Amino acid sequence: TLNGGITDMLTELANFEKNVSQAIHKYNAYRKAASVIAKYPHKIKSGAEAKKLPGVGTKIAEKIDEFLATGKLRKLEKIRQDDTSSSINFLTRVSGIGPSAARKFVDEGIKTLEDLRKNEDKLNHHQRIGLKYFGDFEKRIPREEMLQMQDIVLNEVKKVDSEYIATVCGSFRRGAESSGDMDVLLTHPSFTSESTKQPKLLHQVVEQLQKVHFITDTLSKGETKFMGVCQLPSKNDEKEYPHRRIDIRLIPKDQYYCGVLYFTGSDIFNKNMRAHALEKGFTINEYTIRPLGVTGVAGEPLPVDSEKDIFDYIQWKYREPKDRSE
DNA sequence: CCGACACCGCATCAGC
DNA sequence: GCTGATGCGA
DNA sequence: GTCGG
Ligand SMILES: O=c1ccn([C@H]2C[C@H](O)[C@@H](COP(=O)(O)NP(=O)(O)OP(=O)(O)O)O2)c(=O)[nH]1
Ligand SMILES: [Cl-]
Ligand SMILES: [Cl-]
Ligand SMILES: [Cl-]
Ligand SMILES: [Cl-]
Ligand SMILES: [Mg+2]
Ligand SMILES: [Mg+2]
Ligand code: NA
Ligand code: NA
Repeated sequence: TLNGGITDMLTELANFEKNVSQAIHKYNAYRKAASVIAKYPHKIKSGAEAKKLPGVGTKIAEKIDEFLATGKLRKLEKIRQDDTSSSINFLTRVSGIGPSAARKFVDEGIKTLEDLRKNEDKLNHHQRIGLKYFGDFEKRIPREEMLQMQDIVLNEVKKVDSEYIATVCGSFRRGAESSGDMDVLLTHPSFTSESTKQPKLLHQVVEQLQKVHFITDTLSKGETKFMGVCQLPSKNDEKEYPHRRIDIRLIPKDQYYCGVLYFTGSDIFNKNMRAHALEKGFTINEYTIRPLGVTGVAGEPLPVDSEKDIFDYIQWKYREPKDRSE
């Protein structure tokens, strides 16, 4: 973090545009800049120097000069002191409360953790659980704990059906020393792009994980995506571990590589790679990579037998997971 | 200039 | 009930 | 907010 000060500033700006301005493109613009700057191997000495990087334009360049000179940004100095913006940014930290619900609550006089707690009847299910674990979800997960969680999930999944294959993706697969949550990609031979010869595939696993008291709550649950909460079991007299967010995605067995590519991320890396694909005339999603006919319509799925294959199509040299943390 | 900006699952809603 | 639009995941 | 054509 040679340019931590600058990347943080950009991220704060990004969050403001997203949560308060509800301006998604400005949000992604700031995030892109923060990203490219974060991997820049030098201690930025000026905005001009930064403007050389792709994604950093005139505005961010001037902002970087202000920052380098004063150590702060007036624009943010202001935003920080605006109560409505401050309340809004805060409420969006609760899982399930977005920019819209956040602004709505602020309109109704609900702007503090305290307020949220005394108005649970005004929250939907997800938001209710997000509030419950507000503190816990703010904590990072040491890789060591991810390893223990991985063991349980794979072993429990195995027990349900030896034919299940559970892979931990997200930041964990990228080699991070800490993770915001645990993301699990799941496959089973009975569920392919061709057919679903067995129902309740995801349910059965969620079921088992709940039985062994690993999954404590559910934020949302469908046929192929589970979003919930889990906790590692603690020892006698040992204090309890924090509750953790867990995402489970059931993907067609024959679309594993596109699935693992997607779920490994990062989200910004996928955004960059998917944009490059488009420039190259392809479209990539968690299921497949399809060509783009002049008419704009996507074509039939191209054959894929490795993450690398996807990279080859868009003429990108393969990049290891550990190098996709953009 | 100015249009494009990655992609999609599940919860919840309004209109029918 | 359905379907389409929106919010949120993120 | 930034970019390519
Ligand atoms: O906007 C998104 C969000 C997620 N994803 C993919 C990539 C990401 O790495 C993966 C898992 O989502 P998380 O939100 O769990 N992020 P990640 O695991 O990378 O980091 P963290 O440690 O915060 O969980 O899903 C996208 O493609 N787009
Ligand atoms: Cl925008
Ligand atoms: Cl600042
Ligand atoms: Cl695939
Ligand atoms: Cl597809
Ligand atoms: Mg994650
Ligand atoms: Mg996740
Ligand atoms: Na630039
Ligand atoms: Na939130």
